[PDB]
Amino acid sequence: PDLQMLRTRITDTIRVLEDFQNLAEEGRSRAEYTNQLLKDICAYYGYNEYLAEKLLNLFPPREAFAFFEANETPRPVVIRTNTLRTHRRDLAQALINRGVTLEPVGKWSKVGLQVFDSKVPLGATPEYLAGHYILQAASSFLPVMALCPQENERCLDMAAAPGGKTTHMAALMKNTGVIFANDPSKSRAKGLIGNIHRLGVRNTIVCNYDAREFPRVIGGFDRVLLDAPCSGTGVICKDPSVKTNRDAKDFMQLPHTQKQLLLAAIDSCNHASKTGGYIVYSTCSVCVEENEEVVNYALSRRPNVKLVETGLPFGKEGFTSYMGKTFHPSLKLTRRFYPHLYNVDGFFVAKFKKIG
Amino acid sequence: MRPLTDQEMKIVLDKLANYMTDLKSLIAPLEDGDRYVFRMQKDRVYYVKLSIANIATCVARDKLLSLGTCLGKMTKSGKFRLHITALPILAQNARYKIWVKDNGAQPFLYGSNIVKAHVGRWTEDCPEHSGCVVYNMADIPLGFGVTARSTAEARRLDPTGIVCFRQADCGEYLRDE
Amino acid sequence: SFADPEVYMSYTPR
Amino acid sequence: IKNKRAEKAARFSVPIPKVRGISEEEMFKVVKTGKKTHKKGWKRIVTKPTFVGPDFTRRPVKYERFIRPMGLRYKKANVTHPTLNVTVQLPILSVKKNPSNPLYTQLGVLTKGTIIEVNVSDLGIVTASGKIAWGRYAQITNNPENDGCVNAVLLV
Amino acid sequence: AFCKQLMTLALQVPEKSSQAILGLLQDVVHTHGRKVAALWNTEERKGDGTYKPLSETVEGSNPFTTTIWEGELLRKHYCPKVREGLKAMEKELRSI
RNA sequence: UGAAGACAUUGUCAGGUGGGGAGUUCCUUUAGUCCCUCGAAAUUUGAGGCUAGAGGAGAAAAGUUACCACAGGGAUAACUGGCUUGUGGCGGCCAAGCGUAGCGACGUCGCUUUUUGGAUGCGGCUCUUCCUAUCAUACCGAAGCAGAAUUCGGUAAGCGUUGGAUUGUUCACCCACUAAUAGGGAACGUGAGCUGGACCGUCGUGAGACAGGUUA
RNA sequence: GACCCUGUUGAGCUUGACUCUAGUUUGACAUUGUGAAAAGACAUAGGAGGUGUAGAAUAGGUGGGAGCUUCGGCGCCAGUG
Repeated sequence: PDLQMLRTRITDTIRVLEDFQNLAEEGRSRAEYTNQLLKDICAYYGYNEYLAEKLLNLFPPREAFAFFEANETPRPVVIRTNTLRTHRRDLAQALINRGVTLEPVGKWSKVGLQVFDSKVPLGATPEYLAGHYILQAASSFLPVMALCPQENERCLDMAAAPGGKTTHMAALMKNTGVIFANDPSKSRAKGLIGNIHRLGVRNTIVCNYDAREFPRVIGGFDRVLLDAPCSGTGVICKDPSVKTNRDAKDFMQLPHTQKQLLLAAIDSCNHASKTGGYIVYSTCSVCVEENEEVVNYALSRRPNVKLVETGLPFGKEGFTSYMGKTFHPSLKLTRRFYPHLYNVDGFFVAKFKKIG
Repeated sequence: MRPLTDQEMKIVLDKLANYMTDLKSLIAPLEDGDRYVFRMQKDRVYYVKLSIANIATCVARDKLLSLGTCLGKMTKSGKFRLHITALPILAQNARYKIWVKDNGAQPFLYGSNIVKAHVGRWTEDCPEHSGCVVYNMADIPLGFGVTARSTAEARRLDPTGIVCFRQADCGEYLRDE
Repeated sequence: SFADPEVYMSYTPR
Repeated sequence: IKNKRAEKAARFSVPIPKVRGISEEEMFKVVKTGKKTHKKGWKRIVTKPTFVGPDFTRRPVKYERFIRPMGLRYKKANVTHPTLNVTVQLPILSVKKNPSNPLYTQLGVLTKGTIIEVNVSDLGIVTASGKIAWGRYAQITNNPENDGCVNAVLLV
Repeated sequence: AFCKQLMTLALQVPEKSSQAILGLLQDVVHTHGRKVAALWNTEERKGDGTYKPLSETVEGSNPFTTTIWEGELLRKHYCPKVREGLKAMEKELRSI
């Protein structure tokens, strides 16, 4: 039908839901109004009923509208400067002299810059070719800041296929220590090794493993990062398949794998660590079935681990309760990011300390 | 993974000494009683910490894909060739080094040979076919190669004349993407 | 209006 | 399909750093300025229409001297769905098999009867599991070298 | 590397020897400058490696991964002469 | 007899890797009973388990490629010559027929394609003659062609048929005259005239160099 | 110009048995005592608590329950879940 008419119906329905008690109909109910909104938004934004209903259930009407706008809108171009090669000011000065529009992403990061437009390809700059910066997203900035690594540590990245998080870790460990970068994909492991060598990381071990096998393989890591595979509900702009290709069986399969991966990470980290016993669970999904369900599972089936403060600038507290499921009260510490609040992909981070 | 044999070590060190001055610096022990060793996975040589090699021993041979810094590949005929991945170590210990301007740095990054029209600084007393690491005007390690002529010949050479032969450049990171 | 005034990444300079 | 495209491109379009790399002709001219002695016939131009994908890519030395011009590159094809009888313009995702030459299918040469990967998202094809297809096989069934357009029939 | 070790020596040598070393570094910073300004600006400190004081080789000791901190002790050194020596050296560092 | 110190060192099991030493000749997919275990969610799933097909003499090296570089060999050695011009390609529907499913024109529909108005990387000038695919001049047919000025088309080669700007040159556009300031051929040498390298040798080869020699 | 092949080289792909084991490496336990100072989990007896969205409202959860009595306010029923 007419997409302008569909949007007009969406706006009218949001207003009706805002002022249902005052502005209503003769006998039509709030359930009917929400059904009209759901059908309209599925027909306009090209979502399926299942995922659209989860997103509408998670957000209030107006905030849901903003969330869907943000999902339809491409996120900004951000570059992480390599501390192992240069620093932000010199890199920005060189890129500005080369003809690109650069400025710091904010006060939360000291090692990142935003590009407003360019005159030359940013992947073709001599600085990039020498490994002075990497094209990366703020959502991937956050997990390393949560798992700030120290020098001379042994760390395990359980899904490091792109390589940005691994290179961030090695920059903060100042090319000291050992990093175990794992990928289940060899074709993407090619690009991972390429980024590692371009950015100049000498403390890495690239392995092709299912991440559930690490307590068997080596285990005992000082710090563990788990960017779990997920639905991709926070990266809808980059992968528009999520809108119509995520249903009940998928949302049952993925969380089970996430549970097993988090349990493997917990078992692979060690308790008696002289410098850190931290596991960071991370994902780019906003769905509850993929968020804080895994954390409640972890806290309920290994009591030898506890949630700690993320030490992280921004975000909202996680959901202590939801549609019937009551969670462990500590999940308010886990923090959550949305594209419309913060112009960063929908993201979720959680920090664990082992105690036994 | 396995250590290098005597002939393999001799060949690798021959190339590395062709491009560098000090190599006891590369094999020298460090403060924590650790040293850099040489490893071979498939047909590629890897410059690694001994501690990293020992801790990576637990990884299966068919599932280990990288380790430390990839220094090059041993060819089918038993000949070692360096890589832009091996550029950094050449940068710490380069014997001969040649600087180029931006108008020659971009061509080199595209995969061309250095020209004295691109050169902006020389290394004094450089033999005809030696080992020169190519930098830009910001001392940024850009590549490596063998120069075509001596310093005097390059100075008296035509401004449009080949001075260095390209073997590796930083644009191969856009190959393996 | 759902935009944190301190650290929301803008699309345009400044 | 066109109305959906117009809505998205008219009211979900936002300023984004949008640039492109240089062409292989420019790269070849630069490396030739770098290399004086021109071996005779070192440049063979691919004179057939091609699909590439990315813009500033560095090719392996195996193929580094194959030059595919901008005038011959193609990005979209007129793809016909037979059962849902309709032809739409769709982007080309990849080149799967040129039945004339493995070198052609490596280079992305588009000839008659050539299997390519096409984005079929706009069609809204529902799969058996209930999902929307994001890529299908389509056979080029015209002579793109003689016709300044690429015509494909979708194998569904 | 020599600048860093010479600052340590200037901390730990008699007054006139210290003043001599400090003047030598004054002249070194005047002559070279930008090559060693990163040793005093901490935001240009290199992040690839850790400084190794007890190194066997000059290159083995990563000198650009540390910062010149010796001023906060040599400024309260008891010798007015070395005090204006630091003052002039820092003046050149600022006037680079 | 003295020093350090409940840390080292050491030992036992469970495992990971093992291109090294000694000895000998496991996972993945397919179909099935809805037969069993583990994990998850509660009103259903994932991984294993079973039946039997398909994948993975042995650290010396081996196989392979319409790919690259060098060297070499074989074939081919010019090429168009009742050639060329104004109307796209692809898929569906219709379709006299041929045929007894297959080939199928003219149309029509879908894509290219829509609801508000620089390209180019041998050129230029003079003269002879010819062609018409005619810019002008002559005569006609049609057009809301009132008049004037025109537009499209037809017969016509009798007679005439530029300059400027810009550009490396040309064209387009744009600007001045002018009745108008058309396009081409002279036949693989675009009528006549004028003007604006490859062989050897040596040294290297991740690659070239030689006031080295010879040669049409 | 271009096509096919051969040799050497480069780039890429595949193969290169099985069983123990050196080496290397992860985890658990043991020698092994005396104290002191903190931390976590077990033992009770108590005290205080539960704010995603919508809902009047800060809804641990489950159970019965149509009527509850400091005898006037509540229920139920309506919503909203």
